Amino acid sequence: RGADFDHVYSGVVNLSTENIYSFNYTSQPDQVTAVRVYVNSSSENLNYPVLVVVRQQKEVLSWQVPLLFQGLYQRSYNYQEVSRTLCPSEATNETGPLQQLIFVDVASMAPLGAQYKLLVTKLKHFQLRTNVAFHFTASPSQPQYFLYKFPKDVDSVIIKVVSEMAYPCSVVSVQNIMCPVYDLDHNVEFNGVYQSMTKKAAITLQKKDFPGEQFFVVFVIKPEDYACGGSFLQRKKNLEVTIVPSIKESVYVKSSLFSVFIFLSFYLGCLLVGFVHYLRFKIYFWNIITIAVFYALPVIQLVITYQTVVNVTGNQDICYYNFLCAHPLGVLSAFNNILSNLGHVLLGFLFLLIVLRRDILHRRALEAHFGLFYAMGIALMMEGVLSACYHVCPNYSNFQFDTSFMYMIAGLCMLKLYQTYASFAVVIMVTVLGVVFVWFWVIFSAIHVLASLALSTQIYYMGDFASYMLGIFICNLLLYLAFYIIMKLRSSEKVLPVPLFCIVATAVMWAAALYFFFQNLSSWEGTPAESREKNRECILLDFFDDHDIWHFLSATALFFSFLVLLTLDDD
Amino acid sequence: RGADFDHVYSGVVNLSTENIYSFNYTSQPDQVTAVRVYVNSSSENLNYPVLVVVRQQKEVLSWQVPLLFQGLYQRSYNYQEVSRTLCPSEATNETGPLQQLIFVDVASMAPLGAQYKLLVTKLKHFQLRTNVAFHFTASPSQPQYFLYKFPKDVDSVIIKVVSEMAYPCSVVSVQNIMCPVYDLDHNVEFNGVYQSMTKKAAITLQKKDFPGEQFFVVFVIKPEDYACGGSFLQRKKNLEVTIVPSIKESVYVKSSLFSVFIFLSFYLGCLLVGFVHYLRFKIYFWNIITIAVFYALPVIQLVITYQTVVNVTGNQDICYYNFLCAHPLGVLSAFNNILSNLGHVLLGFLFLLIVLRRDILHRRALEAHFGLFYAMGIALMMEGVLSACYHVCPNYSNFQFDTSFMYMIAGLCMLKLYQTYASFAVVIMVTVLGVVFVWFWVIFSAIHVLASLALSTQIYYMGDFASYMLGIFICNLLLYLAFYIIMKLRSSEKVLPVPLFCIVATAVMWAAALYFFFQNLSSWEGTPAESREKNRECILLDFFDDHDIWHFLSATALFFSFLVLLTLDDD
Ligand SMILES: *[C@@H]1O[C@H](CO)[C@@H](O[C@@H]2O[C@H](CO)[C@@H](O[C@@H]3O[C@H](CO)[C@@H](O)[C@H](O)[C@@H]3O)[C@H](O)[C@H]2NC(C)=O)[C@H](O)[C@H]1NC(C)=O
Ligand SMILES: *[C@@H]1O[C@H](CO)[C@@H](O[C@@H]2O[C@H](CO)[C@@H](O[C@@H]3O[C@H](CO)[C@@H](O)[C@H](O)[C@@H]3O)[C@H](O)[C@H]2NC(C)=O)[C@H](O)[C@H]1NC(C)=O
Ligand SMILES: *[C@@H]1O[C@H](CO)[C@@H](O[C@@H]2O[C@H](CO)[C@@H](O[C@@H]3O[C@H](CO)[C@@H](O)[C@H](O)[C@@H]3O)[C@H](O)[C@H]2NC(C)=O)[C@H](O)[C@H]1NC(C)=O
Ligand SMILES: *[C@@H]1O[C@H](CO)[C@@H](O[C@@H]2O[C@H](CO)[C@@H](O[C@@H]3O[C@H](CO)[C@@H](O)[C@H](O)[C@@H]3O)[C@H](O)[C@H]2NC(C)=O)[C@H](O)[C@H]1NC(C)=O
Ligand SMILES: *[C@@H]1O[C@H](CO)[C@@H](O[C@@H]2O[C@H](CO)[C@@H](O)[C@H](O)[C@H]2NC(C)=O)[C@H](O)[C@H]1NC(C)=O
Ligand SMILES: *[C@@H]1O[C@H](CO)[C@@H](O[C@@H]2O[C@H](CO)[C@@H](O)[C@H](O)[C@H]2NC(C)=O)[C@H](O)[C@H]1NC(C)=O
Ligand SMILES: *[C@@H]1O[C@H](CO)[C@@H](O[C@@H]2O[C@H](CO)[C@@H](O)[C@H](O)[C@H]2NC(C)=O)[C@H](O)[C@H]1NC(C)=O
Ligand SMILES: *[C@@H]1O[C@H](CO)[C@@H](O[C@@H]2O[C@H](CO)[C@@H](O)[C@H](O)[C@H]2NC(C)=O)[C@H](O)[C@H]1NC(C)=O
Ligand SMILES: [Zn+2]
Ligand SMILES: [Zn+2]
Repeated sequence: RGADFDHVYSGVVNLSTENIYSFNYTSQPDQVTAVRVYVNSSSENLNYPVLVVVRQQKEVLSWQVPLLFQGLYQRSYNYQEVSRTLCPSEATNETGPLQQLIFVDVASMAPLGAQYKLLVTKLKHFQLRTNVAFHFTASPSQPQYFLYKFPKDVDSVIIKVVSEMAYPCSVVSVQNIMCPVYDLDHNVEFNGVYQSMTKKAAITLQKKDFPGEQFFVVFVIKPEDYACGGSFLQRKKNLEVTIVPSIKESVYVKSSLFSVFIFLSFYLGCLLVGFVHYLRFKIYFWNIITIAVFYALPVIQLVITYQTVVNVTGNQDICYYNFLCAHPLGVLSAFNNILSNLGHVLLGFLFLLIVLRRDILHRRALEAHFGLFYAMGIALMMEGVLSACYHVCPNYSNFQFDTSFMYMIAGLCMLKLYQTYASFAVVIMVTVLGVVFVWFWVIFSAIHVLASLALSTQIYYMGDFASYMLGIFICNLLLYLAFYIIMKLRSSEKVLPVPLFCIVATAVMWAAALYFFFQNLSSWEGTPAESREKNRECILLDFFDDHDIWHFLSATALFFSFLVLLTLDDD
Repeated sequence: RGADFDHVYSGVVNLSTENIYSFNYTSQPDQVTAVRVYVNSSSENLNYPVLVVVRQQKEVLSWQVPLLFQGLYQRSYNYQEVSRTLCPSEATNETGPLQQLIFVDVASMAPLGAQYKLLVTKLKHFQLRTNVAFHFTASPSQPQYFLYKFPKDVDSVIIKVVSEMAYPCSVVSVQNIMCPVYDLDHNVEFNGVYQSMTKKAAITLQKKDFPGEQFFVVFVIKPEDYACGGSFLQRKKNLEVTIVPSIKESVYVKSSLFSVFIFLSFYLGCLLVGFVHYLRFKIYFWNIITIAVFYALPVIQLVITYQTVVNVTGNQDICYYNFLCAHPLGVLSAFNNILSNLGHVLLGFLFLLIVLRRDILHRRALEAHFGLFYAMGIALMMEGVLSACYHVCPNYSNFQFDTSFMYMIAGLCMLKLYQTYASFAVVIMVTVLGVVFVWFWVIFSAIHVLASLALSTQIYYMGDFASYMLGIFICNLLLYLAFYIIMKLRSSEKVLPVPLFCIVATAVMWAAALYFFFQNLSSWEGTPAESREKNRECILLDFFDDHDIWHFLSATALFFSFLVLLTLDDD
């Protein structure tokens, strides 16, 4: 039967009859066209569904209406409206216009008869445009996919998908041109890069991965929200896809020089105040760096295999990146998260150089206190190193390594103190019970405030859970630095200007750094799709987000606070 | 057109014609029947394939002949013979016999005509039997699957699949009864437990996971061997599946008592030789166990998430178990690999008790050497602990943690020695270059023999890469123990019988343990399917394989060698 596009054909089919519709159209040698088939079925006899077969020249598609989805815990769903977009065949200049035939066979084995409505339309918005937002609606029975063609100048693009509602849970996938196109829930993650989303998604692609310099962007809606962060007629989802070009290679070399020349200006400070003085005229140390080298050896090998699993598969749900500001460089998918830790490592070498100069000049004056300062600058290096391997592929498992090492350092430091205790030990053991799981949480914060009071009093007599350590790192040291400002003012002592600049710089840097610490852009505490809802763009030279600025400012704030403790003893 | 089973129908189809065959049969209320459809296509015009649609009452299947597979690096394959087994509908006593209809629509859009051969048979060997080997042949275009029904007494089964040839690479999957059955390469790993095999495979199932107490065993042949350990008309594979019942709960409690009462008999030895004597009438220590606790904290959390990823998915290719002797217990998939390390931990507590008794009696005699012996017994505990967390889910990543810690211990021990060197340092750095990659390998073994000679000479003056450390652990200590046997014999010294029994027990235990060490049953150095080829059955009470016996004997051999070093100084 000859049939026309954009016309709703209705009919009744049963065991003896079988309706066959023939659709005839042509494809232009430059324009690319796609055909979408809509089938309805008002008959709710689930034992006798409507079987629809779509035949092309090189492909056959088949589905049953109403669609059935087997949910978890013995749940089933029906979908009376099923839609599908056929795989387009692109005509070139070498072939000219191409005539194409589509046969749509609608049949059923019902004894009485099943009603159905068939509508076949052409898609006028199949091809996506650069920097143009496109709005569309998808459904678990009605998947959608579109085509993007790479321009000649553009070498890498970012696909930004944004939705205003969290549910239903969706899947965005990028696939090749060659038919078939896997747009069903059981084969969408078979090949190509894919992501899971609730509100936001971001996929970064390169031109060299696709031989035709084009790809399909497949949008599949899941029938249940168990894979995302949730549970449980139609689950219609409104989406908005925008494809933007990535930054050029000049932004890479401009931001790399900013991350070096800022912290090399700190090296100019020591060589400038060392010129003022010209114008004014071990085994236990080596023991703490073999532990750090042998601790850091498996965690580099752990996250390298995490990165290569992501690269050779399409599973971008393993690493918890900030995908809106993840700029790749070769194997690394987020080079900006590694580059901002370079200044954190380097600045510790300046502090180790400063305490070396103080130790040699004290030993030279001895011819005519400095031990833990070496370990304080060593921990500045290794945490910047461990943050770099954490940011190769951030995950729930990798966070239990870069913080546990620092906890171990604190433990060994207490042993040295004891050489010249239980309330701090329950604190380490209460927080691992919260990993397992009203009575627990009222003492979870009660012992943390008591231990914060039990750190400040012992220093006074000597005169996530990592954020809770960082909570007391700001709170107790603010009073601990302020204890000798009022003690030296009351006694016969004066504050030199060189500590005075370092005290006021430590206060303003920790005020600025703690603001950027609370701007969480990702979280492994929930599902990977829930982590993507908090992603944000780059706010520094289109290369650094809020968390990468925190890596810069906490490097300065740790350095200036450590320089305060080296000073204030010149009287 | 009415058609009969077991008859090869041939025909020519083109654009105008479309052959439709109707197949009519009945299903018995106790016997379960399955229908297999074979389609050939001798026409090699790839632009106009033969499109076959199989319609049932509740399901529609469609495929094109010849089948096309898109390989890696732009490779394509054709398959002129395509076979498929339709999803069976089981008739019960409540429904009686059921009449069923199958329509097979064969069509093509070729202008001239395409030849095809259709054959539809019933399967007389669809249901599998317990403890009965079944032989069958599969192909990438001809997947096969069978049905197993759980007996009332059996609560858990093991599916043992064995093939005589490594290639082609195959996939074995276990799925639910409910249609559709995913037997294609793009959806076989969508749900249910699946495994990848080349020669052997073993899937362990429980009755409580399947609500119908039955399952489908799907066999899918991959078109390429890149997922397995290899590369690159038909790729026919001969397989053999046997379903065996698992061991009862009595074997669990019998083998658990064997692992305890053997090593508790070692505790009876100290309480027996302590009765003979009745008838004859710190801070640095605490520093080494906080490093071990903080090192062991993330690796338990690393492998627990590895186990839960395996459990909630079907991916059994992550953990490198010995699947022929992997006995689950709750969350753990291989409980026998955890249980054999219990005696390795416990036996170290006896050695720590022995050196405590020697230290107290020496201190009591002081009123009227023992430091590293505490650390030697501590490393006996922690390596048995670290082998247990390694065997929760063995992997390439987890091996770089349980060996690196021991390497770190050796490093810190050298610091104590230095307190009272470069050739040992290149050895640690050469072996990590072999992870990256003729000139390298001739010095890889040359520096290892030289360093083995450079360990023995320094002790003489005081009077995988983990297997290479274990290579010198046997070789250098054999001469190092033999150095004072000939020295005491030449000088005026006699060997007491209590060391003498311990020397001859150390030699026979290390001879027995090294035999079981070289029986490798798994290897993460290759693909997961290549690791499964070396799996073996349990050789000790149907609960312990060769590697679990190695955990028993090396625990005794380390204990008796450590007891030798405590003795031989009574003169
Ligand atoms: C496939 O064939 C078509 C048909 O010739 C090609 O389209 C043609 O492309 C050229 C190159 O850009 C166009 O010439 C340009 O025309 C504009 C005015 O439209 C003029 O301002 C430029 O200076 C230039 O001369 C040409 O107009 C265009 N033809 C049509 C009908 O639009 C197409 O490029 C071919 N594609 C491939 C991949 O070979
Ligand atoms: C299959 O059944 C569905 C659901 O009954 C049909 O979708 C419905 O289509 C009509 C006409 O396209 C929509 O009516 C229009 O709605 C808009 C927005 O409310 C309104 O501005 C218009 O004046 C008009 O009333 C209707 O909303 C829509 N229903 C839903 C739930 O989306 C569909 O057309 C049927 N046929 C096929 C081939 O899918
Ligand atoms: C579905 O209906 C069939 C038909 O009745 C049931 O098969 C029947 O099962 C009973 C129970 O085992 C059989 O009785 C046994 O017969 C053997 C001799 O064959 C005798 O030695 C035993 O002592 C016992 O009496 C009965 O023979 C068998 N009928 C036939 C025709 O084989 C079947 O159990 C029903 N299934 C369900 C799930 O209800
Ligand atoms: C589609 O084409 C294939 C391949 O041409 C056909 O398979 C062939 O089937 C014949 C008859 O079943 C087999 O011949 C028999 O071979 C055995 C073992 O060599 C021999 O003992 C017998 O005397 C007989 O000659 C033939 O081996 C087999 N070819 C292959 C490669 O397996 C198939 O029958 C065709 N039709 C369908 C519906 O699949
Ligand atoms: C449903 O099946 C019935 C028979 O099972 C068929 O009804 C026929 O409809 C055609 C025209 O639509 C006429 O020949 C008669 O009204 C019916 N013939 C017979 C022999 O029953 C038909 O296949 C289906 N009915 C529909 C679509 O209305
Ligand atoms: C699809 O429609 C086109 C018309 O748009 C048909 O093309 C016609 O074909 C006949 C015979 O081949 C010619 O005599 C006409 O001149 C063609 N029309 C045009 C506008 O070129 C085409 O045949 C149709 N497809 C099928 C399968 O019938
Ligand atoms: C291939 O297509 C041709 C037409 O394109 C058809 O050949 C017809 O075959 C039938 C019987 O097989 C007879 O009516 C004539 O021999 C042909 N008729 C016409 C109008 O050409 C047929 O569809 C196919 N040929 C086969 C299967 O042999
Ligand atoms: C499939 O075959 C069976 C026979 O094995 C057909 O059953 C017959 O149905 C007619 C009318 O319904 C009865 O008069 C006969 O007595 C039945 N035969 C038997 C042996 O019971 C059945 O109709 C066939 N299916 C179809 C769709 O025609
Ligand atoms: Zn960070
Ligand atoms: Zn082991």
